[PDB]
Amino acid sequence: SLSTEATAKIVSEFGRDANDTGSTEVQVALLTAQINHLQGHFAEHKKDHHSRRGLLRMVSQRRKLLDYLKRKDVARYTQLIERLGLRR
Amino acid sequence: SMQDPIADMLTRIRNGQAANKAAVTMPSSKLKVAIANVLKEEGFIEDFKVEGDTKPELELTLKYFQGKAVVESIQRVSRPGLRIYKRKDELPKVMAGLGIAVVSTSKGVMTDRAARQAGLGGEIICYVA
Amino acid sequence: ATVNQLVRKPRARKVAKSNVPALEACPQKRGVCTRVYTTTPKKPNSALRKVCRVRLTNGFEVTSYIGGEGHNLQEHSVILIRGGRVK
RNA sequence: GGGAGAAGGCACGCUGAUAUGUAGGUGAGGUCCCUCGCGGAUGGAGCUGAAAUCAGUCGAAGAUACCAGCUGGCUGCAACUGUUUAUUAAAAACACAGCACUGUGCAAACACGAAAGUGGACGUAUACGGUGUGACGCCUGCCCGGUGCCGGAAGGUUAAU
RNA sequence: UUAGCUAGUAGGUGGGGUAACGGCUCACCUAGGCGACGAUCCCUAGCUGGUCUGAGAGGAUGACCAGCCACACUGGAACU
RNA sequence: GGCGUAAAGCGCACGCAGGCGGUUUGUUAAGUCAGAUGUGAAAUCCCCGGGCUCAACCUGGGAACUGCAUCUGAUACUGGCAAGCUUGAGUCUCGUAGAGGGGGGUAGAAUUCCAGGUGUAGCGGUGAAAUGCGUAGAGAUCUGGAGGAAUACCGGUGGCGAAGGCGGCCCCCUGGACGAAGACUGACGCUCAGGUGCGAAAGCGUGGGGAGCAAACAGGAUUAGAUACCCUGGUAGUCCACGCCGUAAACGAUGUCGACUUGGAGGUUGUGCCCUUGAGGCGUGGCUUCCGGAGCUAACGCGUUAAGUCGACCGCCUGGGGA
RNA sequence: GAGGGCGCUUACCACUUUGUGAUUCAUGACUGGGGUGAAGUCGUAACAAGGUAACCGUAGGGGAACCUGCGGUUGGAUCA
RNA sequence: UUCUUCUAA
Repeated sequence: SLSTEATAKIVSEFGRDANDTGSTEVQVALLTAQINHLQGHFAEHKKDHHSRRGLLRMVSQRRKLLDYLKRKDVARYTQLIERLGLRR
Repeated sequence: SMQDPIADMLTRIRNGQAANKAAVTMPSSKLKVAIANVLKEEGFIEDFKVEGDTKPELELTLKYFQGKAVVESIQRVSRPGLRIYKRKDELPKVMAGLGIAVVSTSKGVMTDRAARQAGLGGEIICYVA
Repeated sequence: ATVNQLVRKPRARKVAKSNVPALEACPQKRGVCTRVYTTTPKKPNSALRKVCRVRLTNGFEVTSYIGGEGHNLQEHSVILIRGGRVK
C-alpha cells in the first residue's frame, strides 16, 4: 500500500497549506499512486474471488473520487489532469 | 439521505405527540421558524425556542390538552417529489375549516383563511389538524 | 406506484373482450342449420339438451341452444340467434 | 469466414465541348545553396496521358469481330485441397487433419539383415511403432458366455532330464 | 416480440419557379438531418364543439347540429 | 391500491442518462401567485326569465366555456446566478479485530494402495441375508513406502465479506470496517432505466490429477411388482489450470439511503473515567441475538436492525389453469 | 418581320411488366403438448415422521407418477 | 425388515 512518507510528499506536492489534506487534487493523486502501486498486483492477480472487494472497490473508489474533481473547477481541472496525465 | 427538513420536522412533531414528550428539538431553518411562528399563533404548540449560533436549533413545546394531545393530525401536501401550487380559490378547508392548512405565498407564510382574506394563492405546505 | 414510474409508464387499464364474438357487436345474426342433435350436459345436471350446429352469415360454425320444449327444426334451415351462454 | 459473379438490372460507339490535353505522370532551361556533385532546393518549357460530364451524331444492333460463367429449387453420399485401377471404372474407393486403443525406458519397441550391421534417431514417452475411426456438432447403451489378450501361481496335467 | 432512419436527404451559394416565403425547382458546395421526450415501421382512424356515464376525477364516444378536412366509377393529368 | 407468507422487491454490487436535493446572503423572477387585456364561434349544459292550455319543445338574459396569448405586479418557496458556512459527504494521524482476498509453502491424523513380518479361518455386510472377499494365508496385527483429498479439538443463537460465501500453520502481495483525539475539504449527496462486474451447486470446453466418495451402471436382496428405498461394487463427477454457462427456497420468501419513536436481557468489538483497592464500578462507541411496550398487522407477527412514524428514488404485482 | 398553327423530338408521368424479397391470412399428410371427463387400466408420489421428511436448482436414469447424485432452503417430526 | 387400494347423489 501507499506508505506514509509517500502520502506526505503528495500532500506536500499540491499543498495549498502544507497541512490542507482536503485537497481532492492530493486525494486523486493518492489513489492514483496507490493503485499504480496496485497495478503490479492486479496485472499479476486476475479474477481472485473478491477481486472487486479489494480490486474493483478501488476501480470505482478511485473512479468516483475523481468524479467531483471531474465537476470541480475549469481553471484547475484543466491544470490538474494535465499534470496528472489523466486521459480524460 | 436528507431530502427534506420540513418533512423531518412534521414527523418529529408527529412522533413526539404519541411519545408524550414536552420538548421536540431539531436544527432550525429560516423556513422552519416561519412555520413554527404560525402554529404558536394558531394555537397548536405552546413555545418554540430558536437557539444556536454555529447552527441554529429549534426547540418546541408540545401543546397537550386534557392529558391527551392537541395535534390530532399533521401531514405534508407539497412533498419534495411532487410540489403543490394552488390558487386562492382552490385553498382547502382542513376538517371543514376547523383545522388549518399552511400555505406559503409571496406574502410570506400564513394560513389559508388569512390567504383567502389576502386574496392570493400559492404553495400549500402541509395540513395541520 | 411512484409518480416517476407513473410518468414513464401510464396505468394500463385492462382490455376486456366479448364472450359472444360471432355476432360481432350485433343484436341478432342470421344463421343456417348444419346439424341438429342433443348433448348431455356436465356433472350436476343430467338431460338431453336439444341444440343445433349453425353456419352463420359470416361463415362461422357455432353451436346454439334450442330453448323451450319441442321444436320443428331441420337442417338447412334459417334461424336467428340472440346470445347467452348455457352454463 | 461465407453462401455470392447469388439471383436481377443499368451504362458502353463516334464527334465536339468542358480542357483546341483535363486529372495525372514526367520534366528541362532558368534561379539560389553547395562540403560544388554520378549535388540540393526552386523552377516549370516540353513530352506523355486517364477518367468523367455535357452536347451532337450513325446503324436493326457500339462488352458489335475474336475472346469470354446457363442459372434456380430439393435430396443421397463423402466434410474439404488431394490420391487411383498407365491401356474399357475417378468414385461413395484411398489418403487426410482429428479421435481412440495398444506397444515401447534407448543398445527402445520394430524392420531389413544366417551374421556383422543399418534404419528407428544423431530422436528419448508433448517421443516413436501398430491398429481402428475419419473434420465439425451432438453423442457413443448393454453382454467377458464364447474367441483372443492381460494378470495370478495354489493344485491337476507334463518335455528333454 | 417496430431501433435505427435519411442523399434533395440536411444546410449553404447561385439560377429558376409561384400571388406569396421557402430543395418550391435546379446547379454547385457542405455532410449534414433525424431518433430512446419513440425516429422508423406496422395496425386502426376524418378532427373538434360536443355527446354518454361518473359525486367528482375520469372513462368511453363523434348518428343527428355546428366548425374544419377529405372524396366524387377507378387511376391520372392539366385546362379555364 | 399493494409487494414477510394471500399475485408481487431484480441474486447482489457498481454506475451514466435520469429524477432528487443541507445550510446561509444577495441577485434573478423562470416556475409559482395576483391583477389587467385579447381570445376561448354559435349551439349545447347550468342559472334566471318568457312563449306555446302544460310538458316535451322553442326562446330572452346571465353565468360558464375549467384554457391560451399578452401586459403589469408580487417575492415566501422551487429553480437561475453568484458568494459563504459545516452538521451531510470526503481526506489526513494513531491504532483495533477478523474463516476478507490472491500467491507460495508446510504440517498431523485418517483413508486407500504397495511391500514385508506375525499368524489362521473366516471376513464383510443386513432386520435377516446374500452378492463379495478369504487357505493362492484374507481379516487382524506390526513395519516400511506411495498417493490424493480434507484441514479433529479450538468453535461459539462466533468472525469477515454487498451477497454468492470464507475454516490447520507459516510467508509474500492485497482489501474492507471500526474507534480515538485532532487537522482539513466545502454540499463534494441520494437513488439509478439502459449498461457493467460479481455471482452456490450441478453442467460445458480443453488440458491435468484422481485417495475417499459417488449419478449412471452392475450384482445381491426386497416385494405382488421394485427401472426404488438396503447391501456389495463402480464411471463420469468431486480436485487443479484456463475459459463458457449465469441459474438456486441465490430466503430475513422483507430493494436501497435518510430522520423520529417505550424497554429488558445478552454476544462480540472498541474507547474514557474511577484507586484495577481481584476477575470492579461509572461511562462512551461499532456490530449482533433473544424477549417485548406503544404502534401496526387479515391474523400470524413485527416491534429503534420496524412488518411503527415519515422522507427520496428504483424494481414489481392485477382470478386460477393454460404458462 | 416576329408570332401562331401543325408535326417533330425532349422532360416528367399514369397504365402496365419483370425479377427478387418481406409481411399477413387461409390451408396442410402428419406430429407436439394443453385443458376437460358422474364408469376404465396400471401403480400410490404428495398431505401425519404419508409410512425413504418435504422442496428448490442442476444432472442422469426410468411405462407412469417418479427415482437418484450435488448444493441450498424449512415453508419438517423426534430428544434420562 | 415388509406392507396397497375404497367408483359414482
